[PDB]
Formats: sequence, C-alpha cells, structure tokens
Amino acid sequence: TWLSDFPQAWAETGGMGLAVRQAPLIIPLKATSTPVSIKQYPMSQEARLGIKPHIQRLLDQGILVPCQSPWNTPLLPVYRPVQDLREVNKRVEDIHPTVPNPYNLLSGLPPSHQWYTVLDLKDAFFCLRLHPTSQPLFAFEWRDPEMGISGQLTWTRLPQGFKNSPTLFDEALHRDLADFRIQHPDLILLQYVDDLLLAATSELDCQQGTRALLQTLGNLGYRASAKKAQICQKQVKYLGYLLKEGQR
DNA sequence: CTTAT
DNA sequence: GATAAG
Repeated sequence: TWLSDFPQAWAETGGMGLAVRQAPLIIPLKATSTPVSIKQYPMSQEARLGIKPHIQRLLDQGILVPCQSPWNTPLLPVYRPVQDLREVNKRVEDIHPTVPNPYNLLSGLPPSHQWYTVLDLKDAFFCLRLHPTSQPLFAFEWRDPEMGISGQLTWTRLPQGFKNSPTLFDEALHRDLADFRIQHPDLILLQYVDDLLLAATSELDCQQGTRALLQTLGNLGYRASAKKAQICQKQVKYLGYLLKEGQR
C-alpha cells in the first residue's frame, strides 16, 4: 500500500514531524514593543482535566517546555487548548502576506493535468522550530492543582494563533520543495500552507510523482495524513472546491 | 475568557 | 448603543 511504502511520510507511522532543513525561526518585534503579561483567567476543573492530556503529550514531544518569561497570554478551553495571542500579535513586526488566495492559486492548474493527489500536512506549524530567543514570546501559565505545578510553559515550535504562522510555514515549505519542483518540471504542485495538490497528465505520472513527493516530504521532516489523502484520483476535494473534469 | 465587528 | 475568533 501507499501506507507501507512510505512509513516516514505519513503522520500515522512516521512520528511527529520536524523540518530538519529549516533554521529555528526568529520572530522580530515592532520597534517600540515591550513584553505584556496577562494573568490566566481561572479555569474550571472540567476544562483543566479536558486540556491536561494535550499539554502532557506536547510536553512529552518537547513541543512545550517549562520557562520563566515576562510575556504571558491566556489559555482558554474550547476540550482543546486555545491560546489568545492577540496581544502578542500586536507587538510582533508585520510581514508581507505571501500566501495566495485559493482562487488565484487554482488558476495555475492547466486542463492538461487531470490526475490529482491531495495531501494534508499534519501538525504543520509544529514542524517548524522557534529560535530559543523567540520562545519566551509565547509563554502561558499551566496549573495542575493536583500535582502542584504552577509555572509557565512555552512553545519550541511555530504556534497556533500566531498571526505570522501561515505565511512563515508556506514560505518555509516553498524553500524545502524548490528542488522537487526543479526535479519534476512536468508536475503541477499547488501549496496552500499545509494543503497540497499535485497534478499530472497520467495516472502513471501521478503515481510516480506522488511517490516522489511523499518520499521528499518525509525526508524533509513533514508528515501527511494517510486518512485524508486522496491519491491519484480524477476527482478530488481541494480547498473547498471539487476538482472534476477540469472544472472549478 | 476577552475583544473586534 | 449577537457573532466570530484568538
């Protein structure tokens, strides 16, 4: 199967990703910014117990680490932990938004390429390391009143809710896939952050290109969802469109 | 929870 | 003077 042939490329079998060719990211602040420390609003026990196994897994994976930081933003329960990074986002220097909008992205899909593979990268932002100098920016408080730990944690990887994560990830993956594009000039590769479309002229070419793309992604440290993958189809769902008969 | 619309 | 999103 596709599963057995590419164990490193699939999130199901390859472990959590880590983009090994990408330098840890430094996040420049606006020229006047100073740290902001917002106290954690009390959380119900139900919410804390709901969030707790997620925090523990991320600690076990090294994606969260303890820290002491003059920055602090609140964690809210939604259970899944969601950090309110709005006050951090306000203090981080803006970057040019380079992620294309889906409409324009799909304009570069010619009618000659009607065999599609769609891949969805799992935990994409977490594949990109943060430089240690930038980690304290994203700190939050974590209380386990049972275990007694009160203290801060922060992220060692590009975090959810940070305003520049989609653009930084898209630019990083473009750098990492630049050689693949050169090695496969007859394939069409559309990147929308963690959502990838590979298009070829034939089933065979789509199979060989998909093999090459999975091998490349896994080698670089990214991980695709084997469950969601649409491999070598003439109809796929991509970015909310149904791609069928060259339409949409 | 807070906060921008 | 309910709403979606971090």
